[PDB]
Amino acid sequence: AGLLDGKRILVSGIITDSSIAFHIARVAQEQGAQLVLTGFDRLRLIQRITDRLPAKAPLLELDVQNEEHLASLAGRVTEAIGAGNKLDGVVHAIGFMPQTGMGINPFFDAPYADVSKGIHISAYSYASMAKALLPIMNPGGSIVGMDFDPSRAMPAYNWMTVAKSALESVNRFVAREAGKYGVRSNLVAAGPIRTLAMSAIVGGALGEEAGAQIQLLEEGWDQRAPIGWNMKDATPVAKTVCALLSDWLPATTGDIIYADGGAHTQLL
Amino acid sequence: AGLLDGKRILVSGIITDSSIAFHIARVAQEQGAQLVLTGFDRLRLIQRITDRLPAKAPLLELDVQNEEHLASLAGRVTEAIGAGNKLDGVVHAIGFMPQTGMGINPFFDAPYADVSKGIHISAYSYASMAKALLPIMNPGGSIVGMDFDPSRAMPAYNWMTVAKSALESVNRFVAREAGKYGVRSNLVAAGPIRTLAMSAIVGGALGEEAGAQIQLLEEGWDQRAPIGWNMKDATPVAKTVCALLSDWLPATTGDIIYADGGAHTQLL
Amino acid sequence: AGLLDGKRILVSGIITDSSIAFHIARVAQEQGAQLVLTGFDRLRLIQRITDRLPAKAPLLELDVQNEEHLASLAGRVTEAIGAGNKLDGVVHAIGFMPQTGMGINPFFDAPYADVSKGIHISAYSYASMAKALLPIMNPGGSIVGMDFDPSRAMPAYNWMTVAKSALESVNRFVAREAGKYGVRSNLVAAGPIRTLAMSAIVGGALGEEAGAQIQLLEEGWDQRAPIGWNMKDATPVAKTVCALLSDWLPATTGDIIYADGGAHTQLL
Amino acid sequence: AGLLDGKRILVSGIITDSSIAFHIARVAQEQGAQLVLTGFDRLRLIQRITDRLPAKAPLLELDVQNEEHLASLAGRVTEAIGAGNKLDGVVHAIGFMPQTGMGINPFFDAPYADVSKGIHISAYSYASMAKALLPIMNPGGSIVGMDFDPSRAMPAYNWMTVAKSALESVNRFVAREAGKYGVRSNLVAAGPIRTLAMSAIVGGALGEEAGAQIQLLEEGWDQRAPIGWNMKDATPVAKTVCALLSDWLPATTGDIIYADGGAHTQLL
Ligand SMILES: NC(=O)c1c[n+]([C@@H]2O[C@H](COP(=O)([O-])OP(=O)(O)OC[C@H]3O[C@@H](n4cnc5c(N)ncnc54)[C@H](O)[C@@H]3O)[C@@H](O)[C@H]2O)ccc1C(=O)c1ccncc1
Ligand SMILES: NC(=O)c1c[n+]([C@@H]2O[C@H](COP(=O)([O-])OP(=O)(O)OC[C@H]3O[C@@H](n4cnc5c(N)ncnc54)[C@H](O)[C@@H]3O)[C@@H](O)[C@H]2O)ccc1C(=O)c1ccncc1
Ligand SMILES: NC(=O)c1c[n+]([C@@H]2O[C@H](COP(=O)([O-])OP(=O)(O)OC[C@H]3O[C@@H](n4cnc5c(N)ncnc54)[C@H](O)[C@@H]3O)[C@@H](O)[C@H]2O)ccc1C(=O)c1ccncc1
Ligand SMILES: NC(=O)c1c[n+]([C@@H]2O[C@H](COP(=O)([O-])OP(=O)(O)OC[C@H]3O[C@@H](n4cnc5c(N)ncnc54)[C@H](O)[C@@H]3O)[C@@H](O)[C@H]2O)ccc1C(=O)c1ccncc1
Repeated sequence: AGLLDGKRILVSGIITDSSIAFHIARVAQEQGAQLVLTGFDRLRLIQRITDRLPAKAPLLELDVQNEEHLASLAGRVTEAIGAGNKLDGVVHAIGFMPQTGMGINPFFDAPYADVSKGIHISAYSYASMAKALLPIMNPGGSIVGMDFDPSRAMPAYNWMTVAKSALESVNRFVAREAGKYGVRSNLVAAGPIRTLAMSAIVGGALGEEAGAQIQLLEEGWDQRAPIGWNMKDATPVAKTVCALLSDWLPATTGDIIYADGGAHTQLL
Repeated sequence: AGLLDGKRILVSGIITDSSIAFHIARVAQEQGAQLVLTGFDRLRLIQRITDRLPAKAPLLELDVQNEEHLASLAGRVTEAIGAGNKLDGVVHAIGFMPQTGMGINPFFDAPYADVSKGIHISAYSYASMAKALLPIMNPGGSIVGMDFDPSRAMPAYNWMTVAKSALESVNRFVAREAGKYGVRSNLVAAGPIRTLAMSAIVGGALGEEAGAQIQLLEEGWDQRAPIGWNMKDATPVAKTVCALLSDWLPATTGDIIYADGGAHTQLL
Repeated sequence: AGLLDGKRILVSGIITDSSIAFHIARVAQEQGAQLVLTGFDRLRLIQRITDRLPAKAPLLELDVQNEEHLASLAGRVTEAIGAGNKLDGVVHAIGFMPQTGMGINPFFDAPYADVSKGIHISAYSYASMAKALLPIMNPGGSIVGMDFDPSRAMPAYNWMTVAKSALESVNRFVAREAGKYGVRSNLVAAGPIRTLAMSAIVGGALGEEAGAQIQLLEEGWDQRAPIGWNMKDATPVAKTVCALLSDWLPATTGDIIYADGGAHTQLL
Repeated sequence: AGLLDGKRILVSGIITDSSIAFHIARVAQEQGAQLVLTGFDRLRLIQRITDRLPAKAPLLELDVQNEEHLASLAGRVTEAIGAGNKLDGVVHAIGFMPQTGMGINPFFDAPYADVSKGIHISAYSYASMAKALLPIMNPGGSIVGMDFDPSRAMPAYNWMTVAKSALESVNRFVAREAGKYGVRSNLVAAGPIRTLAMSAIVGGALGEEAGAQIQLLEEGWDQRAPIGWNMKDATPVAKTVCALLSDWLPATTGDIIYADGGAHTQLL
């Protein structure tokens, strides 16, 4: 086969071996992609984690709140992949919201400065990364960001859901710019995945009530999904991101693909 | 009749006699409401404008980015309406986005600090105001915010559309808190209205292309609306906000009512 | 007050004193409307039930599957309200699906003839009634149909949910025709209401599983609704239909207003 | 590569060499799929057309309005693919609406019998085919139907848009049944494609106004699509259907993938 054979793809967002971006990177290399990775603050830890990927991949530092990192990103990537080559895919899998904007801290008590940091990292940065990278992307390219369905409110996720609503809207504008380069921009809305942090939260890290509510949310997800949902398995989400990075959804942009077991299409 | 007879309603957002909140205030007083107004920076100008309203209404200063204004808002309103009385309605009609986030300035060139100010004023503040005012609202009360449909991208509005997407998501969370007080929270998504600023923009204030595009957007709106759309008339939008402030939509919250001529329900 | 003062409104759909149309008629007369009622097969029973309405209202027979009834409807209504007068409002509150299309009978086992009857009565008829009545409606008029949110599948409702999906689509086309008359067309999506039939179904009339599932659906509705949901009280739904029949939502058509406690805006 | 290597896929809907199902079949064979085709009435013509496909494929007759064809379909397919083998994919690409339900014939003038035939063929049949075929489908299988976005009304398509709204709702119920077999069910919402019939319609076959409106609809589609839209090329739509038939979107069901150039995500 080789779904992504020959494609050069930048993958951001790996922080632990349970990160959804770690599985996206693994599956993309299994599929023939040549990768460049970006990591945020603990580069030594990230390098050690990505050593377990099937193939080597250069790791570049990128703090999306750092204008300088962003301004120099395209030059560093070109250096990593070689003059004359461009990227075919970009994976944005970054997100963050201060504790005051999630959990049991009341929705009305999150200070704007925390919300703003969260929106900067989780939403604005999708536009930041596309701005930095489209100049070095090939026609037929694909930009994919990680989302979760924020069309209805829900317990605990609070401001992070607002940040996803902003992100879905940013994606539709990025598609307009990306289109001028022959590039698609889309998001994958995933079901809940037991990442290290999510496990910490279910385990009570942000208050017992938030944990109980997240837990309830996960069970209802598998019940509602007509094909079921396994929160411990990120592979189905990684495969979907690879589908969008491939040439097999060439007429979809500014769009959202739901890799959630079909749960969002069922009331109960 | 007297649709809002006896209700005490706070109305924010009046800046000129063409402000949508000026018409909402006028219609609400025609309907029997007793109002309290809040204004942002030019209080002398706002007082002079609101002198033309059918009845008197106390004017309080409120800069939604000022924590102190917000912290003292409930006490000032109680003083204006009298100890022992509470509000039955709150109208949020505030919005703003720096020029870099709208117009012909490229979407990718808006700095985050500008976007963040815009989201603070246009979205977060809906939660700020509800936080400040629910403690002084009566069961059966109603909070209404001004929106425009951001479900699809569009030219020129750029980051302001992202700010509406965030606002619609904030509204669904505010409904959850407001519900504990027996209060509803909803938004009215209006068609384009020729406010002073919008007229300035169509006239070229943010670049000729942005103006031409806004103009095209307005014409297509009236064509698509099965009952037509008159951008020079804010009355149909004011009436809709009054419908939500009344007791005649008592089972709708966390929701959006479209006062746009039905344009959003038609492709062409 | 008098929300509907002086308006002539046709109300279809009354079959028992627990029919949602019975409450819509009662509230509309409390609000000053002069009504004309249509009933389907048991006119003697319907007359006896509507005798309890606050005011008298002529009852006309109308089987929406009868072309002749439809062809003569406008003439009979004009006779009931008097030559030279026209209707200002029309309420469609009719729906039906054979048992094979609902309940525990498997979704795949409903024969098309049953589904087709159900869609004829529940969806096509909204266009049939508008076709018959727009010629005798005044500018500023309003047509309202009863809906329930079919955007996601759910247990038990099966083909009736498909019929609501068709109805919402018919409504957007009827708005286009109604607009030529200066008339609005909208639907009210209600939460579950304990009508006689729904009570029969919860009580097991279409299989124990369907009943258990409907029951579960109702409880979750009140839990999800930020202001709660009372399935035994149709008044909040009647008031919402009256809001659309009034002149207070004059810029909304081809649209759906949710009178469901805000449940559809919350995941959990 | 071989995206569909080894999969057995039934493809319905081929009537001319410009049929979207002809391209779906061609691309699926280019990708390694072994096909079985079904055709509706002119089997001699269909056989002659499919002779041009890259590989041979048995052709079975199937009139979805024929209960007998449906009742015997699974047995005929098993015979064509051999005892002990099951299908991995099913493509529903059938649709039809009598002329009275489309075109310049007024929306209110389509008789229910025509609408009902149209809904039978275009919507109910998606459930009919899944009912017939799930018993002979393998876990991990995929059912895909052709759709066009009916969320807003539009000129000319009239009742066919209502039939798509019904179909999208049927798909969400079929996903629930298909899930019990480990099978996904999804639709691809395509942009306008110049099929023989659509070309006939643009050319005036259903009235000059319908043609002018369809033409306007197509131009606006390419303008709105951030990556553009080529109505003469069905390949991008075929590739998307193959993506859903593959194992690369394994967590999506009861869903709709838009292969429309991203046009539905942009207002203008
Ligand atoms: N359950 C989940 O884990 C989940 C996660 N996502 C998204 O998937 C993406 C990856 O998250 P994950 O793998 O769960 O968590 P993660 O902690 O493994 O990694 C994401 C990255 O955030 C990156 N980071 C933070 N700040 C920066 C910065 N300033 N610059 C660069 N990088 C930064 C960080 O270093 C980390 O690598 C995010 O966009 C998530 O929101 C989408 C859907 C679901 C989800 O949250 C959900 C919620 C409610 N309903 C359904 C689904
Ligand atoms: N066309 C329009 O004018 C329009 C306006 N709205 C909303 O209606 C509301 C009122 O806007 P308007 O009447 O047009 O304009 P406006 O300039 O009259 O007034 C709004 C208020 O913003 C207030 N302001 C700014 N900063 C602050 C602050 N820090 N604290 C307190 N107040 C502040 C300001 O003083 C002013 O009174 C806003 O939420 C708008 O976004 C909603 C829909 C439409 C619209 O923009 C649109 C766009 C695209 N498609 C369809 C419709
Ligand atoms: N729970 C409910 O009772 C409910 C009802 N509605 C709609 O409200 C309307 C009235 O229904 P109801 O009051 O519950 O029941 P009903 O039995 O009182 O009356 C409706 C009418 O159907 C009329 N009828 C049947 N055939 C014909 C015909 N051929 N010609 C003329 N009239 C005919 C019949 O005579 C009866 O008067 C229908 O469109 C319903 O579908 C909308 C929402 C909810 C709902 O079903 C729901 C389901 C799932 N989630 C949320 C909400
Ligand atoms: N533009 C298009 O051609 C288009 C087509 N589709 C769908 O694609 C599918 C294939 O249509 P096509 O390839 O355009 O046309 P087609 O005429 O090539 O073929 C479809 C099949 O209908 C089959 N047929 C009719 N009755 C029966 C029956 N009783 N039993 C079995 N088969 C039957 C017929 O024999 C034919 O093979 C249908 O579901 C379409 O509605 C989806 C989207 C677009 C579209 O219509 C559109 C409209 C508005 N905005 C955007 C897109």
